[PDB]
Amino acid sequence: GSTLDKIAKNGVIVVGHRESSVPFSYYDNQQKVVGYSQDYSNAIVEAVKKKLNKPDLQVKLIPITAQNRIPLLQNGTFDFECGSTTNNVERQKQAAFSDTIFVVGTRLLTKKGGDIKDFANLKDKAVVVTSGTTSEVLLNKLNEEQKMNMRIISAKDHGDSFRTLESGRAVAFMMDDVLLAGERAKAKKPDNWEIVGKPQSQEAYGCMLRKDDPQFKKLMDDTIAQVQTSGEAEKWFDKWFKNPILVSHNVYITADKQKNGIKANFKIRHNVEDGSVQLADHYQQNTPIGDGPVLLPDNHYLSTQSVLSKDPNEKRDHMVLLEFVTAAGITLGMDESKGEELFTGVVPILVELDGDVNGHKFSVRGEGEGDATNGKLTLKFICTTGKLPVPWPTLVTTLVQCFSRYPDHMKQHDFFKSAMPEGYVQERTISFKDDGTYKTRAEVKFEGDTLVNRIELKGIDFKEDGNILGHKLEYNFNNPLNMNFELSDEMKALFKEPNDKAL
Repeated sequence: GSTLDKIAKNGVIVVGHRESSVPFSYYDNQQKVVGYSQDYSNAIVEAVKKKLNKPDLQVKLIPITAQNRIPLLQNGTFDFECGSTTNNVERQKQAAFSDTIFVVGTRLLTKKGGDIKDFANLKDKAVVVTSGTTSEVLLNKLNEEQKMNMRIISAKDHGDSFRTLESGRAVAFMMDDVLLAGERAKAKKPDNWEIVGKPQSQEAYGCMLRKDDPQFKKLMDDTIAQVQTSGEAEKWFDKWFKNPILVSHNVYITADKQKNGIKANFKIRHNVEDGSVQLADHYQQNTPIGDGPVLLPDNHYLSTQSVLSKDPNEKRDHMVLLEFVTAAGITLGMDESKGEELFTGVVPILVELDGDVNGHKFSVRGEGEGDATNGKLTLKFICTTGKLPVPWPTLVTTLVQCFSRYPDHMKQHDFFKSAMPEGYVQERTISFKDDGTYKTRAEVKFEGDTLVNRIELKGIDFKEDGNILGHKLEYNFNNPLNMNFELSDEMKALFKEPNDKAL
């Protein structure tokens, strides 16, 4: 048959999407799947509705990784994906690729004051690469052919590879140039990094679909070709690759079978009013309060973003917070509670915090609602002791992760809801770089119908003239990213003449 036959039969089109392929397919500030490649997916979805003449077609999404994107495509769990999947002949034995939507070149990322100008300069030096990529093959081929005596480091992913370069453990990072810029956009100081070298190869990114389906491929190729030749694709490029984009935070969770709980590690980069960044290092552990059984999860992360605003009719020191959380990082298809039912509806929230920072005592109270079904939070906090001695953004992470939306395939990894209604104890250590430290102990539990979060906070060794006690932090909670990636001549030529050839 054909994918269009199955779509018209079931009345649904299932779209596969990456979870953290910035800026091709990723979660934005509201946990919505956006990106340059996701713009092609929307156009393809609209073209399917017109081809089949079914304007009421349902559109459902599914998160995919490089692990399960081919098996789940082959058994029909989803119909197509538009992200950064590279077109090659090996994958063409397993599936099909649409017209190319992005062309890259394998180059080098290096520090701006070094000696790395081209690939020949890598001789006798340590070069980092991401395992499994074509760059690892090309870099090894160049090392063996030219006898370069290179110490090649193969890291787990691109973030690991860049942090190898950022820390100085390698002199250059070789990968597709657009992914080098993506890792540069998330750097401590993106201004320090430079893309150099002549491309060792060209790689083509294409939307993937099932093999031996010319009907569905023709529709995707026709939709992609029209978007590119008409100039709509260049406008998408400038919006995503030459303009600021909003990205979610990631809270990585690991199990802790010793204490029947979990641990968490993440960093928050508070913006300073002078343009600099105040780093906040979060170390977290959660222990169940009751003796019953709780869910112990595999390694996964929470995609979180919070919007900070002000009540214009509130005279007290306050913070209005909207939060959007989703769980991610667990491969659907390759993965072997009572409190979950307590969050099926909208749950009232009460937050009470007693704080002590360098002797400055204060208290904060918060009300609102939690929607775990949609992974949504809305809360208004008020400093009941008068003025807040610390900036409001420093207290955001301290002031109820049981309201995160765990998708249906991840529900067995939800420790937070599983510890309810007895709840859990949340202890944190927040190390502000070149400043003081927060020490937090919180009890999160159900008091009646209300989710309650009582916190005791102690802050020590803070500079009275620092970014915290001096109120030098901006009233926001995001770090806008800019790829600063120009439209290459290959991308211009591709938009003029769309094709689906592997490179």
